[PDB]
Amino acid sequence: MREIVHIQAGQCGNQIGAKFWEVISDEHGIDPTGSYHGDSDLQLERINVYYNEATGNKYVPRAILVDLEPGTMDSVRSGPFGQIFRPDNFVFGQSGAGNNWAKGHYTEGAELVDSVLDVVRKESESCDCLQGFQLTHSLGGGTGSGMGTLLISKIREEYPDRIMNTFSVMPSPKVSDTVVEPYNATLSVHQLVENTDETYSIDNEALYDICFRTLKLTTPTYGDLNHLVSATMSGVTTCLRFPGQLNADLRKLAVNMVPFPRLHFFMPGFAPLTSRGSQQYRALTVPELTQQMFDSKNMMAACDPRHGRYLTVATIFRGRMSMKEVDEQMLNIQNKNSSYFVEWIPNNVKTAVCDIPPRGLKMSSTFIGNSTAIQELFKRISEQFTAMFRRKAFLHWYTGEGMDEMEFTEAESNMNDLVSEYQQYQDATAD
Amino acid sequence: MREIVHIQAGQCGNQIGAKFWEVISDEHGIDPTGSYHGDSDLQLERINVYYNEATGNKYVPRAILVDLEPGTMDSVRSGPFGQIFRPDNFVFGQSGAGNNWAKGHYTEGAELVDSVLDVVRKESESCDCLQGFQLTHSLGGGTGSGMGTLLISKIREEYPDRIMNTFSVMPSPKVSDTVVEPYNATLSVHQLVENTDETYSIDNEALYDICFRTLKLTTPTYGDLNHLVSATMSGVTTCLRFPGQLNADLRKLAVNMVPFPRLHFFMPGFAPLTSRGSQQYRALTVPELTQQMFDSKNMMAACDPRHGRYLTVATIFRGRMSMKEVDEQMLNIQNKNSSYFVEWIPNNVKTAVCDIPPRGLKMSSTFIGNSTAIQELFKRISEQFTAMFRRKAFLHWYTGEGMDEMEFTEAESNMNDLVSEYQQYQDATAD
Amino acid sequence: ADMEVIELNKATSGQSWEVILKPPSFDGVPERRRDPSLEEIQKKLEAAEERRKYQEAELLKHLAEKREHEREVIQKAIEENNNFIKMAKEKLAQKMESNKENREAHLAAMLERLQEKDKHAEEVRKNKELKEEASR
Amino acid sequence: MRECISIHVGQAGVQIGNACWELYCLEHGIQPDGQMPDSFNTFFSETGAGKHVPRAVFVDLEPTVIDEVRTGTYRQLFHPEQLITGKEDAANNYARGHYTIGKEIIDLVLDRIRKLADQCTGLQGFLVFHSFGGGTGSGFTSLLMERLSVDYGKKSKLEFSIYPAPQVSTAVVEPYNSILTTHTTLEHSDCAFMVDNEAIYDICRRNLDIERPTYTNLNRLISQIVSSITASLRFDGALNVDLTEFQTNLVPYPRIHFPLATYAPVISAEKAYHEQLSVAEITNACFEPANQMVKCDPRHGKYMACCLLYRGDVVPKDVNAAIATIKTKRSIQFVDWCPTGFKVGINYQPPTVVPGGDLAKVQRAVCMLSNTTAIAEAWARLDHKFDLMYAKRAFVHWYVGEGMEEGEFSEAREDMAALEKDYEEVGVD
Amino acid sequence: MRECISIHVGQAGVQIGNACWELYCLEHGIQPDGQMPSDKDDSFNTFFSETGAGKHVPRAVFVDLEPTVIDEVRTGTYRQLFHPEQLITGKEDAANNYARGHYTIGKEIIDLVLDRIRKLADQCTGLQGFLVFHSFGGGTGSGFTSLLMERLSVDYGKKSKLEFSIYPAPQVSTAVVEPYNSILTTHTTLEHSDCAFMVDNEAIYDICRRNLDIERPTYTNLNRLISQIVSSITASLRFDGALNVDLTEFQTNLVPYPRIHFPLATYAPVISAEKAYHEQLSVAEITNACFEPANQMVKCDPRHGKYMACCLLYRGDVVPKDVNAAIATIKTKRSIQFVDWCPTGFKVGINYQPPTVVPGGDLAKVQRAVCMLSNTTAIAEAWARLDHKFDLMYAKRAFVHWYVGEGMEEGEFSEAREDMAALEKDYEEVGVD
Ligand SMILES: Nc1nc2c(ncn2[C@@H]2O[C@H](COP(=O)(O)OP(=O)(O)OP(=O)(O)O)[C@@H](O)[C@H]2O)c(=O)[nH]1
Ligand SMILES: Nc1nc2c(ncn2[C@@H]2O[C@H](COP(=O)(O)OP(=O)(O)OP(=O)(O)O)[C@@H](O)[C@H]2O)c(=O)[nH]1
Ligand SMILES: Nc1nc2c(ncn2[C@@H]2O[C@H](COP(=O)(O)OP(=O)(O)O)[C@@H](O)[C@H]2O)c(=O)[nH]1
Ligand SMILES: Nc1nc2c(ncn2[C@@H]2O[C@H](COP(=O)(O)OP(=O)(O)O)[C@@H](O)[C@H]2O)c(=O)[nH]1
Ligand SMILES: [Mg+2]
Ligand SMILES: [Mg+2]
Repeated sequence: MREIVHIQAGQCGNQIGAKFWEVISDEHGIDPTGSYHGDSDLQLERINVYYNEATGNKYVPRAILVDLEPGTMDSVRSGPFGQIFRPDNFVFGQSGAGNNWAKGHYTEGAELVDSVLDVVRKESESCDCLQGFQLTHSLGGGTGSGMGTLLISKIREEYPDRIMNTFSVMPSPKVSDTVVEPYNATLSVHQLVENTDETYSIDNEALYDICFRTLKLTTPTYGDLNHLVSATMSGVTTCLRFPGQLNADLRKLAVNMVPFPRLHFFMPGFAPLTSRGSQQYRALTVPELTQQMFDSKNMMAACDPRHGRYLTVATIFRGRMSMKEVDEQMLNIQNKNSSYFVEWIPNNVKTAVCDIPPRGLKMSSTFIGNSTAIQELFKRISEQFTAMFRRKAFLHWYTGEGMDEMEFTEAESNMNDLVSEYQQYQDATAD
Repeated sequence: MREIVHIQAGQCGNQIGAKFWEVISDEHGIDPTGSYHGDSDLQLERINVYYNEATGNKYVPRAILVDLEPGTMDSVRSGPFGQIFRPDNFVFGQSGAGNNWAKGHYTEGAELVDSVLDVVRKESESCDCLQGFQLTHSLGGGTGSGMGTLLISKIREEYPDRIMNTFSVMPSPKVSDTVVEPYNATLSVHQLVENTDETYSIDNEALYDICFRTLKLTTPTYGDLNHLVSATMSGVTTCLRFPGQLNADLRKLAVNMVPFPRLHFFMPGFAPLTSRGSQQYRALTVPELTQQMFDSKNMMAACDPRHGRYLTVATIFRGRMSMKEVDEQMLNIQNKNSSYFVEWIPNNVKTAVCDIPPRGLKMSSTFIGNSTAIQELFKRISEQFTAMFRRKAFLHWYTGEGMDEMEFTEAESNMNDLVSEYQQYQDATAD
Repeated sequence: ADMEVIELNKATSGQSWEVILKPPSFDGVPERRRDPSLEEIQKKLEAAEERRKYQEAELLKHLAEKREHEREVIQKAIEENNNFIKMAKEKLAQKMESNKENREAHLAAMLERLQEKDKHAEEVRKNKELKEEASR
Repeated sequence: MRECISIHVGQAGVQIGNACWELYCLEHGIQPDGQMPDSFNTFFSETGAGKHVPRAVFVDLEPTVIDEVRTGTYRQLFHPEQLITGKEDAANNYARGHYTIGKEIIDLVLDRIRKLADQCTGLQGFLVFHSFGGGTGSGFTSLLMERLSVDYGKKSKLEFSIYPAPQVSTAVVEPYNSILTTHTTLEHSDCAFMVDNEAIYDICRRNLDIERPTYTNLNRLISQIVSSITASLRFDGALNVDLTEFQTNLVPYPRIHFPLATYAPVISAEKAYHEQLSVAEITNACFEPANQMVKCDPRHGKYMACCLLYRGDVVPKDVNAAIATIKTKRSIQFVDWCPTGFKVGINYQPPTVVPGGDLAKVQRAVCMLSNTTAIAEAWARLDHKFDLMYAKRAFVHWYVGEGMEEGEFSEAREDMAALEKDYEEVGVD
Repeated sequence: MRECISIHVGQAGVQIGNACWELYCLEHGIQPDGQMPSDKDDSFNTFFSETGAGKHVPRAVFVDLEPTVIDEVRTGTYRQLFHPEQLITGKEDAANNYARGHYTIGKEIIDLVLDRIRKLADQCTGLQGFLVFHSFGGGTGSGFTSLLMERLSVDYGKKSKLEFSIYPAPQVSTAVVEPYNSILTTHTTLEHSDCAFMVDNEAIYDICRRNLDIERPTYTNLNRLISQIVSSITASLRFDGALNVDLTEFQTNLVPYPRIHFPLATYAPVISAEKAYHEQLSVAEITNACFEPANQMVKCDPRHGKYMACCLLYRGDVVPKDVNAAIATIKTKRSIQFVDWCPTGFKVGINYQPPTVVPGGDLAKVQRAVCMLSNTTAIAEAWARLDHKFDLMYAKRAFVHWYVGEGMEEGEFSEAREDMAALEKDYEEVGVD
């Protein structure tokens, strides 16, 4: 379990993916040319997980950049770390998906898919011990959503024994690029329930609320939202990127986090919450870091964790702090809040402490929860889907691509069954 | 839609036709030799509509001069613009029709018709884009009325897809050449109802009343009457002869003016009214123009427009004036006098402004109305026809030429149906 | 105050003995077979591998079914488009021909009326000829 | 390469085409000879000699209007073969444009479009410019649209339609031609942008202080809006919207494909200092009825979709802040079944104006395209004028004479009644 | 000779192996290169073979389904001590899944491991048997060990097999599924093991915190302490001792019933190296410490149980007179309840070899030390805690799909849990009269 192959699909997928690559490169001491300039060996110990060692020196991300549109691909190349990527790894079509899942999944997407598979196969064939795949995409668009889930299915068929992991961004009317987001999201969730092993549910609703209410923004931009995402992505991947005992690989993480195959939708959390211009604050102790675990305000999914129960939790602390203090502050939270942890999964909260803090922060905490409260996210998408579907609004753009109404009914039925399944475990006593 | 072929038949037809040619030649800057001496390039832009370019710098009217007697046509050759006409285009007999419609339609007329067709075919086949035909004639005589309608029918057969337009002069006991005028007019109206697309109803009764009552001419002559006709003919043909958007061709005019095939009898009107040579000291204002043009006294048909309702109206303003003022005055007339415009034909009055005024006038207005009040003209001819027909007076003049009484009965019946049809639309409500 | 010491062994790097505080209250000492087999082990390991292989093939069969459906919707969109074309082509040709038919019919009816006017004229001409010349 | 084919039908279509292509050239720095001292390639092809030729066909049944293109300033910009004319026009009769006269030039038009599609590596579809009123704009367009559905199937077809106004109208039969073309084109068009000549006439009088607006005045203003819609396709901006995106975001049902265009700001080339209006002020102006391209009252209707196309010195933050205030406006009602409704386009290039024109130079502008049920008022006004004349069969003989049947008039009017009923049904909760 | 083969399975097994072999070489004067100054013991030959170059090579095999941990041995201080062929690694680990270690991956490296053990057994003139070191928790420690144990019973029929098993603790735990892997391995290994010395990671963690003043104990801290207890247990096999002189003698002295083969180890003294002054602790004080639950290697209460066998293993400056006096005093104040069929007593062994500590380690060097190995029915409390965690998760079938996905049947979970219930019932029945 060494190499991970990273895939970026569509606008959102590529914007958040670019941001992830620039954040982790800084943490691993890699400059925008691919050369290592760091002052530590922990930075290079597990460099192989995300980077390939190039022809003499230099480190190149094992990333595949995908879009049905050339624009975003130009925007990345022109970005801060744009030149670090393998040029042959940029796979782009010429005609977009028109914000239509059916075009990304069946038409335009299906026409570009084999070119993407060819680039992923070259990266995969090069691996000594492939862990699996990490996909960044939105669920509201056409490419990231439709083509992204098509890629998941095609990758699953060729690599059935590898782990499929996604960073999936959920749409919100508060920050939307298109009228049909509830359709594209519902059709995608159906795919993710069946085809992924682990999904980080990144909700634009939660990201907006944090920027507006907590960061006191006013009118937040994708840049503001993506700053929370990059911090979350860096936090949740810490255990994969640095030496450690806990959830050190994709399969070991899934074994600790997923008690039932379909219940693999994680609610990520993060502390401290900061804005791009907010730099310099100094504060936050071990108890303060742990207190955010149950804090709804620190969740990257618009769910209140106190509305459900935790099946499993992975907690990662970054910076120079006492493991003694962390262990007891984590034990206290569990005892004080025992009603939000299922009793039938003993010792269900795992803690890890990494010495390297993220840039800007002296101390931080990242939470990965498999909570029954995630049903609130799915209920929200389901209600928005139903308001449109009841009237068959915009349906002709999907049926025009050869889709049947039945696919819509099946997708929503599957999403409602998932909601019922979280509810079942939320109510389970054991006892 | 470029070329118009003009035909003038009989005394009246040739006298009014000669007058039209001299008036428009002056407006287009053409001297009596055919050479262009004008300026304002607007004079030549649509010169092709009525004139042929005569190899050399000459312009020759596309006019065919027809009569069963040489008299009027020797008088035309000797007239002001007499030498401008093509000599081969003069088609004449020696017999005469003796103010008998049957002689013009069946006997003498039928014997000269093929010579006329010979000359019209040559002019028509020379056309790049033939609009159709314009005939000038009287309805009271024998040649213009009988032979003229025979020509309409023969031309209709060979050119069924072309527009057939006439300037038809209605008889009046006030001017009168015979007792038989009601017969010749009724037999001709029957032909016009079936075979023309558009007819300008030029009433000698109205022309006489204008000369006597308005112009204060105790004993009006044909010269006095023909001066009102030439002004009317120049006015109603302005849109065909100069560049413009509205009723710029024979078909577009018919489409805007004729809502029902048989109701194609126009009531022309004019302002201001003048006698010959007399000019001027005071030019009318736009508001004056737009009132006068809709007044009984200014109608070339002896009908009161306030006795009926307008189906459609084409209004043409000539001279240097404000289009704003014209538009504002034209809208006011319609709102103030809404009861004289049918409600069920929206935006039924169209306005055009030509910068070139007619000679003698600084400003003028021409009115082309399809009014249900025209039934007064037909009722007048019908009452005079019936007073004679009831007694079978002068009937052997027609039966002697091979005609049957039935033709009289049929013609009368058709004219009364036309009266009933105008009455039907006059009474029609929007609801 | 009692205790029994029974010497056991004495070696170079050690000494051993037994201490008995109390004899067993109860007497008569404490009052295996598998073996297993290589064939049995192999049979169970192989049975487990076949369960693992059956399920991997089942997932693959399901993924293959989604692939067939993907070809079907692409095919559906092709068929709907071809049909659209077909219908539009026939709807238009029926319209263009019906209009040709009505237009030629209208032009024939009108040309027939003008032709009848010609028949009536030579007929009128025949009547005058019988009135003229005769008596004259 | 994401190419769009523009088709200009009849006088209105051709004349607006002149205004659009004159403006596109100004926006891309293309001289009237096609020479240039990237995105525009979606609208202009290139020759080995370095000349940039519009991906467009100009059609008219009469040669007058197109002869001015062949003789004018932009003669040489177009190859002679893309400027198609017949001899006789359709004489304000839909039946002549569609059958009688149109049938003589249709194959020639299709052949030229085929030759243009042949130079496309990724054809998006067609932009069809025409009036509802004229015999060519109505009859020939309907014929063209049906034939394009045969030759290209479901390839996108979008319209820029000139809705008639009595103040500039040339024919009494314009409501008949409007209804006949709407009925026949309905199933062949994907999205149509109606431009009410009275709304334009009134903006020109009010905002531009023009006493008697002419076609040049009207067309220059229209061209500005059309350039806003095509700006996203002809440039690579901060946020782009292609032909497919326009369709997806603006049309909820196949028949309900008539978005309302609203443009802001429209200021006279004489005066301030207008006070470089902010993104908020220009956005707010979009929901005010005076700036609309079609006369109707959106306060009496419900929005189903809003596409906002910004151009010039505009930042995403300002746009979202401005949209957030629209979201708080109780007076701007969206339907039940639309969880959002917004779609944003942003381009770098400020609106360029024609040297000598009536419009003032602004730092930022916006065109909003909104699918409101209020647009049905425009169909109702047209249907009423149709009914008044049709009840008496006034002018019907002109169409029947060309081989049309009264049954078609009934079929066309019934389709319009269903369209009216459709706007009613879609707005309920 | 009387040779013993040590097998180190998974991370825990390999890491404890490092600590044990570092200490053994420290007790026998073997340098990390395998060199040892010849001087007139020679029992050390039971654990170390000799090469033609005069090097002393451990009679051990290190196995892991992943290379990281063993790569540190291949690269570290003791890299010249082991031959490359006795350090076996696969590529992918068992991902904390017993099924993966036993059925999927394990199956690929088993023959290679057996072949290497067979090559070590061929160098033996009197093979006593095997010492198997592994965790209950990991997929390799659990799954691969039970696979290995079954095969060894086939290839070596009779031969003794003893275990050093790492019982899971939440404070150092890496997987939620550790109770499942614990029960599955216990069920499968039960009939193949002769004697197992369980090492509860919480007990070690707690001794390190108390006795050694280590705020947050690491694996090195835990392993060094574990290595002291292993050293006490193996000393009479590696030196000319008198008690537990052969592997068979562990079953004889400590295991009267085949399934009841889990003795409790209690070690004393455990003293911080940075203490001060001190001491020195007497035979009485160290013997008293053997009857203190705080010094146990497994958390349980012997007061709630009955002894069926007790061994006291002394090391260093210890005299029989002091030992007997110390036992006599304890019998007065404490019950020390034995079962009816066993005598109340002790088999005592003194190994004169001094307790040895790792140079810069946490443990102080002591003159006297003792390890008590007792077979008490109280050890069943450790199985009960494990069984309870198993039941809570199993009742909902939580994480079961991970095992089933690897080709394991759900019925195996029921079979394993039923065997544990019988084991619990066996400890109950054994202590009745
Ligand atoms: N905005 C605008 N409208 C125009 C223009 N030209 C004509 N129209 C409008 O379009 C309608 C007239 O139809 P046209 O496009 O001129 O006629 P056409 O398509 O050429 O068809 P035919 O001439 O009958 O063969 C009326 O509503 C006019 O006001 C123009 O340049 N700009
Ligand atoms: N005392 C001690 N316990 C350890 C050590 N390493 C791991 N463990 C414990 O063993 C369990 C984890 O099992 P491991 O041995 O690490 O895993 P493994 O046998 O390699 O199996 P996989 O990694 O799943 O293939 C947890 O209870 C750990 O606390 C160690 O060095 N010392
Ligand atoms: N957090 C975040 N969301 C984004 C970003 N860009 C687009 N989105 C969201 O993504 C969805 C649109 O998907 P998008 O990626 O633009 O379409 P695609 O390119 O066809 O995949 C909507 O829910 C947008 O709010 C981004 O940079 N960050
Ligand atoms: N306005 C006008 N009417 C005329 C003129 N000449 C004759 N008429 C009228 O024409 C009718 C006689 O027709 P006429 O043309 O002379 O007979 P034709 O030569 O057989 O066709 C009577 O109503 C006359 O009043 C004329 O020059 N001007
Ligand atoms: Mg035209
Ligand atoms: Mg391991």
